[PDB]
Amino acid sequence: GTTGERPFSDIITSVRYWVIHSITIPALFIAGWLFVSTGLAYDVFGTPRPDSYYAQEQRSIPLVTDRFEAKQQVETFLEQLK
Amino acid sequence: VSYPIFTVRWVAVHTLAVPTIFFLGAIAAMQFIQR
Amino acid sequence: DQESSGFAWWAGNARLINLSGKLLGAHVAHAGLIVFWAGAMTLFELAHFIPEKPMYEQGLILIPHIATLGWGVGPGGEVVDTFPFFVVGVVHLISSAVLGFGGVYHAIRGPETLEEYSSFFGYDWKDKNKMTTILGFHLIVLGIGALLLVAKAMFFGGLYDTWAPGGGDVRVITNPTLDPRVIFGYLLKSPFGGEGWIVSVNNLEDVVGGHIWIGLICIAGGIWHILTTPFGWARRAFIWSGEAYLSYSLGALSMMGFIATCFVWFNNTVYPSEFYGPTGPEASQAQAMTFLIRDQKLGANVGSAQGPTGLGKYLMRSPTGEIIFGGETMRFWDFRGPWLEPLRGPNGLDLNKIKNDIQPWQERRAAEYMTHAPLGSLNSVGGVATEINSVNFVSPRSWLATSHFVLAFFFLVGHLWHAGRARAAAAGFEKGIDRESEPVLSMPSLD
Amino acid sequence: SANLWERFCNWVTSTDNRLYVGWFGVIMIPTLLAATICFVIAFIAAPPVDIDGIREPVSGSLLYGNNIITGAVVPSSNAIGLHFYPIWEAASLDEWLYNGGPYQLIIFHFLLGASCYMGRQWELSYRLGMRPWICVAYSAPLASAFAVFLIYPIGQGSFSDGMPLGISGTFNFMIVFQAEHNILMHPFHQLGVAGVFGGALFCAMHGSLVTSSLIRETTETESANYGYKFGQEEETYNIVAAHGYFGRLIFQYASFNNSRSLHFFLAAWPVVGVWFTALGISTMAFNLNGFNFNHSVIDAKGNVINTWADIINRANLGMEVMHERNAHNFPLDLA
Amino acid sequence: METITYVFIFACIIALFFFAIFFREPPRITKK
Amino acid sequence: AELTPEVLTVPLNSEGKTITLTEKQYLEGKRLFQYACASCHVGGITKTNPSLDLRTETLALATPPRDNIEGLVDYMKNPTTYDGEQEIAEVHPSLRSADIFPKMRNLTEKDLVAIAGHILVEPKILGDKWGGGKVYY
Amino acid sequence: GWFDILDDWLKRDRFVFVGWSGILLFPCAYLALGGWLTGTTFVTSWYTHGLASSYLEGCNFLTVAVSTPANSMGHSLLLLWGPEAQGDFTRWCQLGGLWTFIALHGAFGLIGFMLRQFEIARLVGVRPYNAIAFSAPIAVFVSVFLIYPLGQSSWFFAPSFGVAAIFRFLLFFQGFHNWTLNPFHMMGVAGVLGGALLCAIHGATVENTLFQDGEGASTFRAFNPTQAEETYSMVTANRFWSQIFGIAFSNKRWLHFFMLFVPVTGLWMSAIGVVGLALNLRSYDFISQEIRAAEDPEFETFYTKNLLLNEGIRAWMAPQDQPHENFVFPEEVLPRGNAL
Ligand code: CLA
Ligand code: CLA
Ligand code: CLA
Ligand code: CLA
Ligand code: CLA
Ligand code: CLA
Ligand SMILES: CC1=C(/C=C/C(C)=C/C=C/C(C)=C/C=C/C=C(C)/C=C/C=C(C)/C=C/C2=C(C)CCCC2(C)C)C(C)(C)CCC1
Ligand SMILES: CC1=C(\C=C/C(C)=C/C=C/C(C)=C/C=C/C=C(C)/C=C/C=C(C)/C=C/C2=C(C)CCCC2(C)C)C(C)(C)CCC1
Ligand SMILES: [Cl-]
Ligand SMILES: [Fe+2]
Repeated sequence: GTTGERPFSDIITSVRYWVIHSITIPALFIAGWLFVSTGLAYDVFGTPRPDSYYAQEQRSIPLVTDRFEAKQQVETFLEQLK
Repeated sequence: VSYPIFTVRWVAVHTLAVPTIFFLGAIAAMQFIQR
Repeated sequence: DQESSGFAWWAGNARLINLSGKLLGAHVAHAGLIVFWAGAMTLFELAHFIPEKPMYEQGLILIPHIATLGWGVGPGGEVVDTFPFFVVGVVHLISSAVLGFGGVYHAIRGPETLEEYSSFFGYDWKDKNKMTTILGFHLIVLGIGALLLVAKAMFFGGLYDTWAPGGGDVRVITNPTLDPRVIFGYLLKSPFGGEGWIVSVNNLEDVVGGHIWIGLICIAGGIWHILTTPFGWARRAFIWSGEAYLSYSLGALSMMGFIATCFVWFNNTVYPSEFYGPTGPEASQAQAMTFLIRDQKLGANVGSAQGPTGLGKYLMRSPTGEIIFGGETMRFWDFRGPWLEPLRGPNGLDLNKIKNDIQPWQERRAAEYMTHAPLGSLNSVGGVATEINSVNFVSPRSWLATSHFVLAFFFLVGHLWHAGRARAAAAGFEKGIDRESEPVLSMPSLD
Repeated sequence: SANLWERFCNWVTSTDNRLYVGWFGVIMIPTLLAATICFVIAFIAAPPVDIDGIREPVSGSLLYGNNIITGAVVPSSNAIGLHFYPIWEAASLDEWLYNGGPYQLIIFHFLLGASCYMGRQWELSYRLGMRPWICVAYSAPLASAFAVFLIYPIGQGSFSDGMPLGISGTFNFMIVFQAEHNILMHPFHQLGVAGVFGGALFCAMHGSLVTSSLIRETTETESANYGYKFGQEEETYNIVAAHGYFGRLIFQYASFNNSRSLHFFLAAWPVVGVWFTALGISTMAFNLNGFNFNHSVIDAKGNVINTWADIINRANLGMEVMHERNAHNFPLDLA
Repeated sequence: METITYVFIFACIIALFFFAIFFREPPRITKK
Repeated sequence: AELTPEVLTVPLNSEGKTITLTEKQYLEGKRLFQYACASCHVGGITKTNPSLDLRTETLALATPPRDNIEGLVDYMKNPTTYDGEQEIAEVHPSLRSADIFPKMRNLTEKDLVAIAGHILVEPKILGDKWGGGKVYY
Repeated sequence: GWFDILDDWLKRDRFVFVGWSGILLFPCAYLALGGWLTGTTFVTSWYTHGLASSYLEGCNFLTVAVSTPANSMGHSLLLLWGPEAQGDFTRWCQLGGLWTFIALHGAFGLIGFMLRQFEIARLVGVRPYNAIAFSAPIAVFVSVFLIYPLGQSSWFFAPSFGVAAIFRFLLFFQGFHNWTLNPFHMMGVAGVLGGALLCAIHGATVENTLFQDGEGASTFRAFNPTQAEETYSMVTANRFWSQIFGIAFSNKRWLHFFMLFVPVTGLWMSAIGVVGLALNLRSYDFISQEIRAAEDPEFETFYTKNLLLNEGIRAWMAPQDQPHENFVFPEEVLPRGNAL
């Protein structure tokens, strides 16, 4: 009924844990928040910002139409201020 | 007993715990984006 | 006092089956939550309520209940004074504290049992007399209540009658149908299409009238039980225990829950389309009305118009010969309503009235109700599942009807569950088959 | 004679009957025999039914050009709506078969009997000294038949809108439903498939775990099943070896060791899940449909940016726009 | 021809049903 | 890809003169359009008479012209048929009939201008979608 | 020897058993789950399906998804460092590289997991019927997320990882393959539906046929974790069903094997059906029906009705569901009933 690991119950209760995690947990949180709020995430994943789906006039979709020259084709889609 | 700290369980627990919160923080921020 | 050596934690409230005192705290604390809600919700509704806008378009379900009783409204369901709403809301909210007090008290301070701290209030589940008597008390309290309505309608103001001669308005009922042949007639009515049983009540006289009968009949039975004990069969038929009694009341609520679902969905009278939304059939009828009205203005002869199937674009016949609206709307030819009745003749929709007696207030009524059918999504997007976002709306009739079917259902399960346990509890095996004396093992093999 | 009726009641209730005809049985057995006999005759020889009340008969019987997969018993006419249509309400049988009379005779008798079947599933449990609640598990599949055969029609205003009695006829009920209610996007349905998927999953879970941890008592060339005798005292499998394996598959505390807690879960999961699915059809019977995220995410200018939710809407429109070809005369489908 | 085939199999399943319920192998206890 | 003031420039009157709405008026219009129109005019169509939509072109060939702020505003006060040879304020929401259509009571000249502006700006953004029905959803 | 020491360490009984299998399982399984959770919130499907598919864009738990790659990609494995993405990460994301990532990784993760079962079983010394059973879910994943699109034009027609993105996969199969009319799919449901019955029925049968081994009502505590007597009356259960249903078990060993068979056989059948749908070898129509429907305009079955529903699904969905085809269907060509 047991193995080496220190019974979670004890840890989730140890004042030491919280003294550690009261810092660690919110840290990660504020980090991820900034990841989004600084617009970094948008560039890490090429995800369009609310004003970057179409060009002002165009109403067509930037559909990638060929595998090998896709990356090149994608780059050109960003060109038309999309 | 004299339990250790850094264990395999610990590793596992964190591979899921750490990213999660990082995401929950990210998502929570998204709730304010607009147009 | 009570812990795991009673019942399991998740079955905690069953540890109170034999602690009259504390089991009273529960019921008094609980009854507070209901009053609390009713009150706190009314104020929430009013806080958002916009006078110059339909109630059904604001997610209200309590303010329209008050409106029906003739309070804060006038001609055509026009909201006059929002004070009665505020009052009913605050009053309840207060009484919730009073009850809540008693609840908390009886469950953590006062006697844990009653039998000794007063033999009048203390009780024994198997005490067929105490039971029939307490039941008798409540049968009276409910009976007075039924009359509390009859009073408001006949003396203190009236109720909202949508069928009002001059058009929907608060009217004082001073002629309750008391004729038993009529009153109890409803109970002998079919529950299918047309003859609709109880939900077919279509005028306040019967409503008020019927309530007079119930009020009396109820208190009558309230006294009878005070002054009696269950007979012979009554005893050799039922199971007498704390659970068994619960169960009986569970199936009872269940049944009333289903009846309520159909009332708010079908009934026009006690649930005014002016405060709630238009009924399901009423809206589909309204579409036929609207377009029969439109195209007729474009020069079309509604009477002889032939639709794709050769059935009658605008007007057709029901299975029994009556002239009704055409289209898929042929299924709702049992719909009756203030706005539509003046067009009906002795044979159903009259081609002459339809041809030149349609009034403007009806055209826009039909338009209104057509564009407010009880169709919507969970996230509150009015229309068909394929509609676009814009009109945030879901008919109160839809909310009520669904919520109450779920509740009604689970209660029927609750019934089964508590009834099945009571029968096993009584006879005594609700905890397992006796390893030693295993009943099945004493029965011949059918093989 | 100890008293005829006294005896009668002793026979009916007798637990020595091959099949326990109970008190509920006295209503069940006749109602179920009417339903089945009428069904079988209908499905084989019944003539075309004007389901949509628009004089456009749909033949769903074998002898009239159907096979098992397509054939069905067609719902009563829409002209009839929710009206009661017993044989004695028709000028003739010819009229009764044309307006889908058999359907009502079937659904009503079945639902009736299938309810008593539950009532019986209690009675015998009582007469045998075993705990009740088995019938409460059967309350879920029943509550569905009810939802699909009665609640939805009451709600929609006609029995012609109830699920047909046939394979393909059922697929029709689904495809159309989805179009008008977008059920896949409704919480109750999702919980339903969770219960059903889960059920099958757990059914496989238990099934395997147990059969795999059986105590050896059989030869190498002898059916491992024989290692069990009907009416055993001790268990036939090592529930401690079972838990030992499964506990290592995931992790100890995420594994059952209490057969009673295991079997409760085993029953609780599907029944609860199906209960919600039944409440889904019964709720969407009053037009409280699934989530409508059509044109939700829109860009900075106002353009509509589609999601998979929109692609679903197109598929739905196709069904909407094509179902019941000649039955609609007006813009909005409010029935 | 097809109708006959469908009804036959059906009639065969019902026949099975009967035999399965009323002509099973009696379920014997302990000494089996 | 944004709602530039270039897009919020819609014809004010019949004589070519234009007006430029602001992101505040637009949203406000859009909100008001939902409050008193969506009910029957969701997505530029007309549920209780599908033959007449809010397409700018449709409003252009109307009589009088209703394809400008001035036009639509007048309409919201005294509505007429497509040929204008008949007033329909009795079965259509309007200012001169707010007693009959309460939703129109609050509505002030400020509100009317926004709603009107919304009707002319939507097709500019959505295009074909605005006019057509389920076909374009 | 180091090997036996490497072994020793791995097969050590921890909280979360690692094992040899783990060297394959955990890396993949985590990457699969991770990639989804990543895409679900950050990556878009604009350049791939002209669709917003992540929280970052406004999608909710239902509308979010990791959409398939373009149809242009074909059956390309789409490696981060392959001819398409060219080592670039952002591009990879925009070309739906995360799909083949999740797919292929998760695929191996299911191999590892079954291996685990096999490995852990051996150690604990129990029979591997937990492994046999798990073959069913593999077959499904393999046939649907791999074999199927491998028969079509590209990965684009494989089910996209997401809630809503799966509902269209369902609707598609109806509209295009008339999948519900397929004998194998039916067997499929018969197994899952019938399997979810055995689950429920057996559970309830046990809880309500229990012996009394305690004095409490909550009979849960009353259980002997250390075998001995049967905790429920198998003899009573038999008689119960034998009188209410007419048929009843009477060999727990068989009753339990049956519970493995039913849902596992079901899923296997449903797989074969799809393996045929890959080549489009569907069970779309009944020829005898169509021929009579052609010559005779008054013949109507619930089958004919359905096919019309399919026609509508195909015509109204195809445009925005298959962008690479640049479909343009004039309003007048769009099939529609009356009024609607
Ligand atoms: C479910 C309702 C209910 C019931 C059945 C009881 C019952 C009981 N309470 Mg009690 N109680 C309740 C609600 C209830 N309480 C509430 C809501 C509160 C909070 C205010 C309290 C606060 C309370 C206290 C503080 C105490 C009790 C006590 C007691 C017990 C002694 C009886 C007594 O107090 O006589 C009181 C005398 C009466 C018979 C006169 C009551 C008449 C009132 C004024 C009129 C009520 C009007 C009514 C609402 C309308 C009905 C009329 C209609 C039929 C026409 C008794 C078991 C006492 C106890 O613990 O002793 C063991 C005690 O100390 N209760
Ligand atoms: C008249 C109403 C009523 C009453 C008075 C009781 C009373 C009782 N029931 Mg009960 N029951 C009812 C209706 C009622 N039931 C219904 C309708 C059902 C069908 C579902 C059941 C099903 C039921 C079962 C299955 C059992 C009882 C049991 C019991 C007894 C122990 C109570 C207990 O378990 O508390 C403990 C209460 C809980 C642990 C809380 C459950 C929480 C619910 C399920 C969630 C509700 C969802 C909620 C609305 C969402 C909120 C959102 C949330 C995030 C905040 C007690 C005598 C138990 C008993 O031992 O049998 C005699 C028992 O096993 N009941
Ligand atoms: C309808 C809601 C409800 C009610 C009224 C009760 C009532 C009661 N439960 Mg209970 N119970 C409920 C839901 C409810 N339960 C649910 C959902 C569960 C499952 C989680 C349980 C599980 C449960 C168990 C396991 C047990 C009880 C017990 C009891 C009884 C003793 C109370 C107690 O132990 O005090 C404990 C006192 C406290 C720790 C203080 C609690 C704070 C108070 C009560 C709330 C104050 C309300 C408000 C904030 C203040 C208003 C003041 C204002 C009026 C001035 C009591 C009659 C016990 C029993 O059997 O009786 C002996 C018991 O063992 N219940
Ligand atoms: C049951 C009666 C009932 C009914 C018919 C309504 C009806 C309504 N309420 Mg409401 N309400 C109720 C009870 C009820 N309420 C209660 C008890 C509360 C106190 C919490 C509230 C609090 C409340 C608020 C605060 C508001 C409303 C609003 C509204 C309106 C908008 C509806 C809405 O948007 O739903 C959307 C809600 C859902 C989609 C949630 C569904 C929840 C289901 C029941 C959960 C089922 C899960 C299940 C229990 C899990 C158990 C299984 C597990 C045990 C295994 C609507 C008229 C709103 C309004 O007035 O604005 C116009 C509003 O703001 N209500
Ligand atoms: C809701 C409150 C209530 C409750 C809980 C009870 C409870 C009880 N009453 Mg009762 N009673 C009440 C109100 C109430 N009464 C009222 C208001 C009156 C005045 C009319 C009476 C008059 C009364 C009398 C005269 C008697 C009782 C008796 C009894 C006891 C046995 C009843 C029984 O065996 O029924 C079971 C009844 C059956 C076996 C017949 C079933 C056939 C039903 C009625 C028809 C089918 C129901 C159907 C599903 C519903 C469809 C609606 C229908 C109209 C179409 C029982 C404790 C008896 C007793 O023991 O006296 C002390 C008794 O003689 N009561
Ligand atoms: C051990 C578990 C494991 C497994 C089985 C895989 C498997 C896979 N990963 Mg992977 N991955 C893992 C862990 C794992 N990963 C981890 C922990 C990470 C995080 C760092 C990643 C991160 C990752 C990314 C970022 C990507 C993959 C991808 C892939 C797939 C294609 C990669 C490939 O072509 O391999 C090639 C196979 C080998 C390199 C094995 C070689 C073994 C031989 C014996 C060594 C010989 C070396 C020698 C120099 C050769 C001499 C020959 C001479 C002629 C030159 C493949 C299914 C790609 C993919 O998903 O594309 C869709 C991809 O982009 N993985
Ligand atoms: C992609 C990729 C990768 C990976 C990464 C990773 C690995 C990640 C992870 C990630 C993760 C790992 C994430 C997670 C997340 C999570 C979340 C975000 C969650 C949330 C949750 C919630 C929200 C909950 C809810 C609930 C439920 C569900 C139940 C009921 C109750 C509650 C409400 C609580 C790499 C770099 C290798 C390479 C490239 C590719
Ligand atoms: C027993 C028990 C329990 C229960 C309890 C209960 C159920 C209670 C209740 C309670 C209650 C039932 C309470 C109440 C309260 C109330 C109050 C406290 C009131 C208040 C009021 C006021 C305050 C007024 C007024 C107003 C107005 C007029 C307007 C403005 C606003 C205001 C609001 C101010 C529990 C479960 C916990 C646990 C176990 C035990
Ligand atoms: Cl159809
Ligand atoms: Fe089992």
